[PDB]
Amino acid sequence: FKTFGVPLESLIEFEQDMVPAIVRQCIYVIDKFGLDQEGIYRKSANVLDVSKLKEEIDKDPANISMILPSKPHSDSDIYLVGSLLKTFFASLPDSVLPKALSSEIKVCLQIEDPTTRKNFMHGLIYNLPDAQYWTLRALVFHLKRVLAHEAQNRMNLRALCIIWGPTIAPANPDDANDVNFQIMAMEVLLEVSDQAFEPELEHHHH
Repeated sequence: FKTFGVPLESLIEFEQDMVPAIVRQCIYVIDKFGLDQEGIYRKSANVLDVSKLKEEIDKDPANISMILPSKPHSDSDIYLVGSLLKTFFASLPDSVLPKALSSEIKVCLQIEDPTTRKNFMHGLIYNLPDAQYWTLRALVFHLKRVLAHEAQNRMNLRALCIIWGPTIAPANPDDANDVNFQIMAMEVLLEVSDQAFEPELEHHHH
């Protein structure tokens, strides 16, 4: 049972919440230990450390336990988990925003009116199948938390879209080398997330 390089659909049969265990785990680690870490996601962990952890998880899905930072934790273990999460999305056979949405994404990106643009993207998001919908929701909420902590992590919106856009969004169908298409798709996605996805549940009853 492999984790990386397989369709997102095939991973969520185990999960009642429809987000793969590896994605939940990595986000938990960065949420708890990494939101204030300078250069989180901008820092590329050692490719050999990403590979070792990747391969261990592919051998046994129970090895997502290894993603939790062993005590005492180090900066580089946290960087590693960020790079691992990015590699997960990059290794998916299809983009989490599917290639088939390219044309409708192109249409979306020409719309000058912001309200029209976000409602348009909402429609695209609402129509995603479950696996993509719930997984994209978890990742987008996480990335917005990262942005909320910019004063410490020094990640601006555009840097975050350079890092994540080519991983999440499909390429320009009319131009394979245009990096701005995926970057802009990522910005519109972040902008719309407040209205496109239901909020995470609130845990305070004191």
